[PDB]
Amino acid sequence: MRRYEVNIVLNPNLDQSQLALEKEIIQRALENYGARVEKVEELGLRRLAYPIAKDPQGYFLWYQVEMPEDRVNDLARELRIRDNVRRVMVVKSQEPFLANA
Amino acid sequence: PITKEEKQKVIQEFARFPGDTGSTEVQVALLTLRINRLSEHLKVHKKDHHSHRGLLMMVGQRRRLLRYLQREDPERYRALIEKLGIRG
Amino acid sequence: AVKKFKPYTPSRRFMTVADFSEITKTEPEKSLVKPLKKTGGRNNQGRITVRFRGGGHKRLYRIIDFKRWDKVGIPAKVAAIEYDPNRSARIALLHYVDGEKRYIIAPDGLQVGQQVVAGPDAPIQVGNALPLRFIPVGTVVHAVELEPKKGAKLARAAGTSAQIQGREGDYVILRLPSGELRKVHGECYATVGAVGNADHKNIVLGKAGRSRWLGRRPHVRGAAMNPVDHPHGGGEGRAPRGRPPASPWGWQTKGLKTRKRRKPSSRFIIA
Amino acid sequence: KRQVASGRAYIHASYNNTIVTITDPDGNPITWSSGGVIGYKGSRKGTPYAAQLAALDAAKKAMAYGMQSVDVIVRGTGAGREQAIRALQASGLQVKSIVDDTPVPHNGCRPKKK
Amino acid sequence: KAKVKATLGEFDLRDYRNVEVLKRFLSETGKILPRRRTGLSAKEQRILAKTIKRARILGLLPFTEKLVRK
RNA sequence: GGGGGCCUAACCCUCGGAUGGGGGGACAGCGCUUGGC
RNA sequence: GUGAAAUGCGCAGAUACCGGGAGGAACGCCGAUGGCGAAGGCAGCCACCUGGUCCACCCGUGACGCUGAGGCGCGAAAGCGUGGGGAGCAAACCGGAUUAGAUACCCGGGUAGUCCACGCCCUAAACGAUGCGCGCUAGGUCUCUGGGUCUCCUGGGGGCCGAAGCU
Ligand SMILES: [Mg+2]
Ligand SMILES: [Mg+2]
Ligand SMILES: [Mg+2]
Ligand SMILES: [Mg+2]
Ligand SMILES: [Mg+2]
Ligand SMILES: [Mg+2]
Ligand SMILES: [Mg+2]
Ligand SMILES: [Mg+2]
Ligand SMILES: [Mg+2]
Ligand SMILES: [Mg+2]
Ligand SMILES: [Mg+2]
Ligand SMILES: [Mg+2]
Ligand SMILES: [Mg+2]
Ligand SMILES: [Mg+2]
Ligand SMILES: [Mg+2]
Ligand SMILES: [Mg+2]
Ligand SMILES: [Mg+2]
Ligand SMILES: [Mg+2]
Ligand SMILES: [Mg+2]
Ligand SMILES: [Mg+2]
Ligand SMILES: [Mg+2]
Ligand SMILES: [Mg+2]
Ligand SMILES: [Mg+2]
Ligand SMILES: [Mg+2]
Ligand SMILES: [Mg+2]
Ligand SMILES: [Mg+2]
Ligand SMILES: [Mg+2]
Ligand SMILES: [Mg+2]
Ligand SMILES: [Mg+2]
Ligand SMILES: [Mg+2]
Ligand SMILES: [Mg+2]
Ligand SMILES: [Mg+2]
Ligand SMILES: [Mg+2]
Ligand SMILES: [Mg+2]
Ligand SMILES: [Mg+2]
Ligand SMILES: [Mg+2]
Ligand SMILES: [Mg+2]
Ligand SMILES: [Mg+2]
Ligand SMILES: [Mg+2]
Ligand SMILES: [Mg+2]
Ligand SMILES: [Mg+2]
Ligand SMILES: [Mg+2]
Ligand SMILES: [Mg+2]
Ligand SMILES: [Mg+2]
Ligand SMILES: [Mg+2]
Ligand SMILES: [Mg+2]
Ligand SMILES: [Mg+2]
Ligand SMILES: [Mg+2]
Ligand SMILES: [Mg+2]
Ligand SMILES: [Mg+2]
Ligand SMILES: [Mg+2]
Ligand SMILES: [Mg+2]
Ligand SMILES: [Mg+2]
Ligand SMILES: [Mg+2]
Ligand SMILES: [Mg+2]
Ligand SMILES: [Mg+2]
Ligand SMILES: [Mg+2]
Ligand SMILES: [Mg+2]
Ligand SMILES: [Mg+2]
Ligand SMILES: [Mg+2]
Ligand SMILES: [Mg+2]
Ligand SMILES: [Mg+2]
Ligand SMILES: [Mg+2]
Ligand SMILES: [Mg+2]
Ligand SMILES: [Mg+2]
Ligand SMILES: [Mg+2]
Ligand SMILES: [Mg+2]
Ligand SMILES: [Mg+2]
Ligand SMILES: [Mg+2]
Ligand SMILES: [Mg+2]
Ligand SMILES: [Mg+2]
Ligand SMILES: [Mg+2]
Ligand SMILES: [Mg+2]
Ligand SMILES: [Mg+2]
Ligand SMILES: [Mg+2]
Ligand SMILES: [Mg+2]
Repeated sequence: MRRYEVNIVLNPNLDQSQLALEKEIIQRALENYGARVEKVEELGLRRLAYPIAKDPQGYFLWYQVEMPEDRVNDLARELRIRDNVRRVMVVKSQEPFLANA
Repeated sequence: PITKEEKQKVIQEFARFPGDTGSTEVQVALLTLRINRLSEHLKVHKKDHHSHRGLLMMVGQRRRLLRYLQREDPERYRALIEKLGIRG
Repeated sequence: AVKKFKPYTPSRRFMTVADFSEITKTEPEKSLVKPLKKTGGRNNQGRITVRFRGGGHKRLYRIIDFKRWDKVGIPAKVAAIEYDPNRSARIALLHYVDGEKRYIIAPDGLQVGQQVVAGPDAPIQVGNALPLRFIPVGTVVHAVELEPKKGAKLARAAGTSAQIQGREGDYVILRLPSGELRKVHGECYATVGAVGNADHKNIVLGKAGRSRWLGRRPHVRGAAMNPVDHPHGGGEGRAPRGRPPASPWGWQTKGLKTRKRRKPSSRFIIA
Repeated sequence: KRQVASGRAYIHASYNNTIVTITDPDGNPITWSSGGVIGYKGSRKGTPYAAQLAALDAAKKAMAYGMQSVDVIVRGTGAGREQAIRALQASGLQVKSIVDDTPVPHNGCRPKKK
Repeated sequence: KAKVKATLGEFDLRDYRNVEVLKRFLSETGKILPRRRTGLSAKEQRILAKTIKRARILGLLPFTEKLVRK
């Protein structure tokens, strides 16, 4: 088991109802891969530096989890399958290295 | 990689006495595990050559040690080599 | 991958035969509603209409499920991968939980004990078939229908496959094994994955005899004939084409399109 | 196509000839010119003076349709680089802005023998 | 002349999310600013760039903003 | 009258009988007539 | 497009501009006198599997070491085999120009190849032109990386100047 920071970015122009629907798939899949969650953050829509999928905006997420390091790749595969998912990105969790402290 | 626990299953099992973490018996066992790990890895990553050098080095290191143990005492050898099952 | 032979005889030094590793310890075919009679080297008048045929080994016909939509949602275990003398691909005898049994063209990766199924519901797990309009754009796929409800007809040869290029209305773009870009309908079913036994293209018949077992008679050159028989005839000593290369029936045969012009099927293609 | 006040000007300047093209806010061209259009042929086409004249001509032809405001966009390195721009100053068009959008790869395609 | 580091307090330079922090290292072109302008350490500059790039992928940072007035 | 697009019901293909469903579609096929290879 | 040209492309609408789509290959800024590797060599980002290396604690085995003919393994680019892939570039090849000539330097075209899978090939200015290991013999300065309460001490790398000495 290892700690990760699963980012996800979704289509902003979708309704808030289907937004919940895609969020549902995120959860089930998460569980199917034993991705027991933790401190989650959902910063909503934000300003994109470049049009991702012809769309100037995008809905953001961000998690933190423990799960078998083996099925972490398989997971990212399962996430991207949705059309309204624009940018999955798992990352190794890392203690805050800081400067100017 | 090998789990911190997985190492103890070995160390605790091969030490001649509590707190022993350096006896030839142990080092050999400790290599043997690490060796077979790499072995099984290269068994799928045929292209990974650099790592294969590691294996040669590690196999060599083990090879020397067994000379030494078989040298100063054939008893622990015929036994240890048998437990880990090698030379064939 | 491919079995070779030591040259203990000529024409045995070169011939390679396929390995049947995938063939799941199953010699006999599914005798059930599966095998069937078969025959015949020329048309319904007595006349030959396809030169150089016949003499092949005897063969039973394995019935293949090409529609696979008459059992929507009903899952099935992949009981076996069998040999099939009627196609380049290997087939998969699957036992439906329904209790029914059927043959499907066994794709690459598929192996016994898969929970394969077909329906709009189905996952994008390989072996599963579902209407094109549901398969994610990009997925390689095989055994595709051309029009809805008319069974598979595309990509069925060993190791063949077509890819989904995108959508547009009720149609989906495919790139056929040929390389053709085409708008196929959305409701047209297509089983996910690529066709099994891709090593096929690499066998080497080796001897003239091996071609005979495949029902292929020897094939004689136009040049080896007389003007009476063939355009290239008149072989007054190994002679060059009288110009320009032509069929036994007199039509040119080196670059000379034969597809019909005002075919309706036309506007659904892209070269 | 139609008559418009606001617009944009593209400056293509290579070491071998400079060329400008005026376009409406959408991007769709209205008029253009270059060292050849002016009359120069061959090596002269790369001249800053040539580039000047072409800029004025393209501007001149543009003001005819109704052009007045124009965001300037440059792509190149040619001698008529800023020169084409200096000519858009005195053009008679309101130089609303100036930007370098010269394309440049993040290292991908192998270049010619140079 | 304006060491980017001294222009802001304590910050986790591994965080690939705080735009206003990282953005102050990207210049008027998107070019990841040199260590001759950020003044950071060897290691600092590195783990920095990595986290910058991480951001540019989520769309939190530009790859190249066109050169403005000149 | 020409050109572009859509439609369905002729006409064609197909679907565990269908008086119907799906696909193509005023095209294609076929009739008479025109010139050509 | 060049020194200037011409071949070339363009009214069958090219170059220049915008939008939409397919595809291959390589990774700008960071980036450097930088890092890693036994060498060949290695660069966007992400995760998985894995080799080596360094510092600290002074806990463990107790000379178990060094070198190494043969043997085995790796080994840039080009090249070869079967089958993929082929955007850019590009030997050969074609044309333009140059020249006394110009199978070349320059220009317009252009195919293997460059990319992927697997199998061979085994060469090089494979250069530090410096075989490996261990101890010994002033220092000054720049840089990389680690430990210690830290204008300095202590390890391991990457440079420059230079004691003695060698040449
Ligand atoms: Mg070694
Ligand atoms: Mg003794
Ligand atoms: Mg052995
Ligand atoms: Mg042995
Ligand atoms: Mg034996
Ligand atoms: Mg054995
Ligand atoms: Mg034996
Ligand atoms: Mg029967
Ligand atoms: Mg028949
Ligand atoms: Mg069953
Ligand atoms: Mg013949
Ligand atoms: Mg004859
Ligand atoms: Mg006859
Ligand atoms: Mg003839
Ligand atoms: Mg004849
Ligand atoms: Mg003759
Ligand atoms: Mg003849
Ligand atoms: Mg021919
Ligand atoms: Mg014909
Ligand atoms: Mg001149
Ligand atoms: Mg009228
Ligand atoms: Mg009228
Ligand atoms: Mg209708
Ligand atoms: Mg209809
Ligand atoms: Mg009917
Ligand atoms: Mg209808
Ligand atoms: Mg209809
Ligand atoms: Mg008609
Ligand atoms: Mg007719
Ligand atoms: Mg005719
Ligand atoms: Mg003719
Ligand atoms: Mg035309
Ligand atoms: Mg046009
Ligand atoms: Mg261009
Ligand atoms: Mg475009
Ligand atoms: Mg589109
Ligand atoms: Mg292509
Ligand atoms: Mg692409
Ligand atoms: Mg270097
Ligand atoms: Mg090294
Ligand atoms: Mg070198
Ligand atoms: Mg490299
Ligand atoms: Mg890499
Ligand atoms: Mg480099
Ligand atoms: Mg210390
Ligand atoms: Mg002790
Ligand atoms: Mg001791
Ligand atoms: Mg000891
Ligand atoms: Mg002792
Ligand atoms: Mg040797
Ligand atoms: Mg090569
Ligand atoms: Mg080819
Ligand atoms: Mg090839
Ligand atoms: Mg070229
Ligand atoms: Mg050339
Ligand atoms: Mg040629
Ligand atoms: Mg001559
Ligand atoms: Mg020549
Ligand atoms: Mg010549
Ligand atoms: Mg010659
Ligand atoms: Mg030449
Ligand atoms: Mg010369
Ligand atoms: Mg080519
Ligand atoms: Mg050759
Ligand atoms: Mg090639
Ligand atoms: Mg390549
Ligand atoms: Mg590839
Ligand atoms: Mg060999
Ligand atoms: Mg080599
Ligand atoms: Mg060198
Ligand atoms: Mg040395
Ligand atoms: Mg230390
Ligand atoms: Mg101080
Ligand atoms: Mg020290
Ligand atoms: Mg270093
Ligand atoms: Mg040092």
